[PDB]
Amino acid sequence: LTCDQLPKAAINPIQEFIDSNPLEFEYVLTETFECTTRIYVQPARWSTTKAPTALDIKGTQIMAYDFVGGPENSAHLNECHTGDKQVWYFQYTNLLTDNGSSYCAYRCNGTEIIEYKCASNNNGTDPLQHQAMEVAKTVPNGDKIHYAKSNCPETHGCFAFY
Amino acid sequence: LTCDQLPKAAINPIQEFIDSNPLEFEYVLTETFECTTRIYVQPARWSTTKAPTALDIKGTQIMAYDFVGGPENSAHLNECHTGDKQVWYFQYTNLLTDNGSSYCAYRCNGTEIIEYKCASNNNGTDPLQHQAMEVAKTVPNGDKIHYAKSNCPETHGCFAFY
Ligand SMILES: *[C@@H]1O[C@H](CO[C@@H]2O[C@@H](C)[C@@H](O)[C@@H](O)[C@@H]2O)[C@@H](O)[C@H](O)[C@H]1NC(C)=O
Ligand SMILES: *[C@@H]1O[C@H](CO[C@@H]2O[C@@H](C)[C@@H](O)[C@@H](O)[C@@H]2O)[C@@H](O)[C@H](O)[C@H]1NC(C)=O
Ligand SMILES: *[C@@H]1O[C@H](CO)[C@@H](O)[C@H](O)[C@H]1NC(C)=O
Ligand SMILES: *[C@@H]1O[C@H](CO)[C@@H](O)[C@H](O)[C@H]1NC(C)=O
Ligand SMILES: [C-]#N
Ligand SMILES: [C-]#N
Repeated sequence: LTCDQLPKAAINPIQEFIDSNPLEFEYVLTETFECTTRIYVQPARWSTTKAPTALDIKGTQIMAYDFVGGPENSAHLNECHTGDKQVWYFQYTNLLTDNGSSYCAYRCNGTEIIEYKCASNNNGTDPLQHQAMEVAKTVPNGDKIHYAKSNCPETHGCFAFY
Repeated sequence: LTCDQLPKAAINPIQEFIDSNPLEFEYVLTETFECTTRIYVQPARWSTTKAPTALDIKGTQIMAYDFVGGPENSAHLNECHTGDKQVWYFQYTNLLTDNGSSYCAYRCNGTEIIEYKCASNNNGTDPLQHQAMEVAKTVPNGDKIHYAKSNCPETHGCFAFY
């Protein structure tokens, strides 16, 4: 299995992601998205793209990406502080169930997987998430994939922020 | 007029704030909330307070506050990185109109105003907002109140983030 042969699942309507807020990452590839919370935001009333935005929040640091749909269930991200573009797909989504929401998304460079984001609001308890992670580990560079929450700072009275 | 005599308006249901996302600050007191975007978030499925959260985002920095209602239309904030508490009120809200949403909120220390946050998603065009700002300037230390967007960094293809 190479990264380009991973499933490219249908991307749910943006409101379903917004209604899943807040999410935490369960499995990631680089260290970047360890101990990170994800927030989806509707487009600004003044946005001329009318692209919604994904926010990745790690303590007091944040990265934001406006994004639009592309071909074959792709998401095309624009990192808001640099203008750099990324192309993302979903392995699966399972949003707004009785046990909350989960998904796994990935970014490829050809046959190699370069980033991986398994997110949930149910502490990783959707069987689909462990299962999708075991599959993504099998593609080239998927050996980097690991648990995102082994060493997170202690809270000071909030739950998705620190 | 002293800060303690400012109106303490009724706080809209949290979903109305969430449906106003994203907001930008129009007038502020300290420099802290210049060029800042505000995002409201529903409580985490795993939160035991079930407090929603306000996020203030200024470039790649973020401060988060879980908050609950208190007496007399107060909001009681818990800053998520420190645990420090703040008590906030609203001068007015005017959310989810045909011209979008606005509000002005403030924090007092007795008769003195110590922070001020006028927010909107309509570029400050609600007549109530200019009007409320002119009133808050009249309370002690309200002379610090100023336009929040005179010198913000340039965008890189997003609209509420930079
Ligand atoms: C959340 O889950 C933690 C342990 O469950 C882990 O599940 C997978 C993802 C592995 O990374 C492995 O570490 C564990 O089997 C708990 O330690 C933690 O207390 C749980 N939190 C709540 C709120 O239940
Ligand atoms: C947004 O508004 C800007 C100027 O309007 C300002 O209104 C008050 C709040 C004062 O601070 C004063 O600077 C101005 O009267 C415009 O420069 C800007 O282009 C406007 N943006 C859009 C998208 O219309
Ligand atoms: C895939 O490989 C690396 C990723 O940084 C780079 O050399 C190359 O530009 C990428 N491919 C394309 C078509 O951009
Ligand atoms: C109001 O004034 C300052 C704010 O930092 C401080 O000395 C004092 O603790 C504040 N009042 C109360 C009751 O905390
Ligand atoms: C991108 N979801
Ligand atoms: C606090 N709104």
